Amino acid sequence: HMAQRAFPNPYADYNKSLAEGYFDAAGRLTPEFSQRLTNKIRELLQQMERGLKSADPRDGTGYTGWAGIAVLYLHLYDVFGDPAYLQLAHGYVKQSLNCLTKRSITFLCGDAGPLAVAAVLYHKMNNEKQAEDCITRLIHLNKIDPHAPNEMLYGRIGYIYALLFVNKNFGVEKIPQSHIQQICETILTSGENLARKRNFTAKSPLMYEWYQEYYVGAAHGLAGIYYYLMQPSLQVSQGKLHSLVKPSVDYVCQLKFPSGNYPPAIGDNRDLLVHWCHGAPGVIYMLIQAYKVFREEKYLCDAYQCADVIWQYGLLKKGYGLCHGSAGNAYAFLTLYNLTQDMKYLYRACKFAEWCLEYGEHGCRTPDTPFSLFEGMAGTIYFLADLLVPTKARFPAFEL
Ligand SMILES: N[C@@H](CCC(=O)N[C@@H](CS)C(=O)NCC(=O)O)C(=O)O
Ligand SMILES: [Zn+2]
Repeated sequence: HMAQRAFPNPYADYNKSLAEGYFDAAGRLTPEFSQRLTNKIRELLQQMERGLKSADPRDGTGYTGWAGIAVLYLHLYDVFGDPAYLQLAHGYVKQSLNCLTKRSITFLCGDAGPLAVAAVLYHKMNNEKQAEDCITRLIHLNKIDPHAPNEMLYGRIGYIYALLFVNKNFGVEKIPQSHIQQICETILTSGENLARKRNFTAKSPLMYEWYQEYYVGAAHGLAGIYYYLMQPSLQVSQGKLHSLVKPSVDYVCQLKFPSGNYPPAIGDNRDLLVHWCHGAPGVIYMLIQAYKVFREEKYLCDAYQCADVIWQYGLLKKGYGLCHGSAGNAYAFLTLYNLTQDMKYLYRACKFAEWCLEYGEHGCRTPDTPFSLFEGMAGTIYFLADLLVPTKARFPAFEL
């Protein structure tokens, strides 16, 4: 059924000859391909700026609204060094700070996005007072939603991402580790409790749920949570890593379909969705991180299988976005490239970029938010710009 959701891939797979046009022997993009990426970025940015004039004033979130556009412009500033991008970022940050709703704690869908992005932007503009005020508010945000879920879009790991984002960008421990530690402890406790309650324990020591489904994928599910729990940033003990997280990861691995794709939720039998939010393009992060941490070959094997699924079925009729689109899917190739140093995967990313370079010419669905970071054009632009330096590329608002 995956075939129904994707365009046939029109490209030849890797060989040293097809690859030479895109990058050299060191994996460094050619000047010509770099420029073509840059040219498309500039073109799409014009369309994005115009389109955003019609966007909902009230949505300031990273996922669909203003803070997400600021994330893009902070990135473009880092890639290109044009001060105009920093200025654009400031405008979008100010809009997002007028949109706080106090309903959610995450970087992508709650108030943490505006606050964490503003903290970093203010820091980059040497505005210490504003930066520090945003950090205070970000720290205090914890208190507004105890009993949050554990997942990326609405739950604890989405809040953690915001804290990590500030610390990374300041290059200093602005948010105390003990703040991250207490959240991590709540996540682990919650997972053990639910596994115990439902008698998953023997097969999976941890279990999580969102809107009464055992979601599997990165956005709302297990793969997202375990990817986080395996991160050195969260400082989970070796003890818990081996006794709790590893067997829970293995349980997810065993959910794999014959195709190499993953179900959206435990017991959901449809092999249909090839997205970051649901399926192989989001589960691959858990696999790659599992490999880095546990060094078991099976995780790498599964990751290769993900990449092949995505190579076959990853050019989505849904469009070019990050959450569920070709650009988000392309990031799966980059993560596997960055693990293995296998240029085959850099090549596949470049071909997905080629597809995005024909933006709007395939008859794709128009997204609900056509210009946003996660559904729309801002995210496609983000990917194109990130590809410029492949070894530093990271899926935004998610990958560490
Ligand atoms: N609002 C989305 C459309 C909805 C969508 O694609 N939702 C994702 C989850 S974030 C999904 O996997 N939907 C289920 C499906 O495609 O069958 C957009 O305009 O891009
Ligand atoms: Zn999605």
